[PDB]
Amino acid sequence: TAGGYFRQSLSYLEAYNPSDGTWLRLADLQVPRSGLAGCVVGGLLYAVGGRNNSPDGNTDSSALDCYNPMTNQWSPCAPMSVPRNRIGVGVIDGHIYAVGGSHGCIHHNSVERYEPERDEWHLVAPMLTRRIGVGVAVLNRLLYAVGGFDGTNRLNSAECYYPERNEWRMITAMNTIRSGAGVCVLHNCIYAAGGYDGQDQLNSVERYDVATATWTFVAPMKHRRSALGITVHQGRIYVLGGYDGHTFLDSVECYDPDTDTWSEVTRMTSGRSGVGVAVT
Amino acid sequence: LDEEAGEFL
Repeated sequence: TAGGYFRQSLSYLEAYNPSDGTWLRLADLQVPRSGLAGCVVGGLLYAVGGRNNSPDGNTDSSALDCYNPMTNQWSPCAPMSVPRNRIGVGVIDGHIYAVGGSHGCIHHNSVERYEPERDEWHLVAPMLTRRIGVGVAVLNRLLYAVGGFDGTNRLNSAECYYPERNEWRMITAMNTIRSGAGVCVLHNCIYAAGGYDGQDQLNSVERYDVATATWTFVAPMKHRRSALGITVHQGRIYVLGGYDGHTFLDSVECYDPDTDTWSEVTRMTSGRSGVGVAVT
Repeated sequence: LDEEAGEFL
């Protein structure tokens, strides 16, 4: 996990071993950030977008930094065209897609594209919908933008991107309005975990099936959470960070796809929300 | 503070 928020934006980069279970620090981020997204390309970990909500500022971030697990260094790469708080990111073929996010009162529909070989950014076609807190998942090398917030309404809609024609296509909407949900692909297709629908945080978790173009519910977690991190590696996806409306939650819940149960596995030293998570 | 992520105004 990289970044996060508790009283202020955080520089924490700090891992967890579900095999061991203990918590230990690594190099801090260069600039504290929350509302960012994390992803891997070629083993390296890249923290993307966000903002630094601090006692002396609230600066939306257009930067992104690459970290290497071989040498514990964060190295700045080229920044985007605009800052993106509450961004969503998707990895196809080890390439970086930056989706939506906000800059001040502007809620982006713009999307950008980054190549770790070359280190650049270029604009692609805008989304149908402006989306901050948008969940982004990649499936069969298609880029999906799920839920979010357009500045007035929170969204249950989702849309798909085609890397060959620069066109966005609305698909079937989720059963639940979700902003700040945890969105990832597990096994077959797209999972949508938790989020905020404008009145409550969500523990219900939805799942999309592309062949049937159908969203179907799965067992809900024990504790609600929005602005959570999400990552896949060994199946059995965990949820880390978030917020339920009063306390910056301190639960790591684990959903098993076979028996479809949730149970709290562990906890890091402090509550936290708005993280960018990926695993190498 | 803010309902979705808990960050301050």
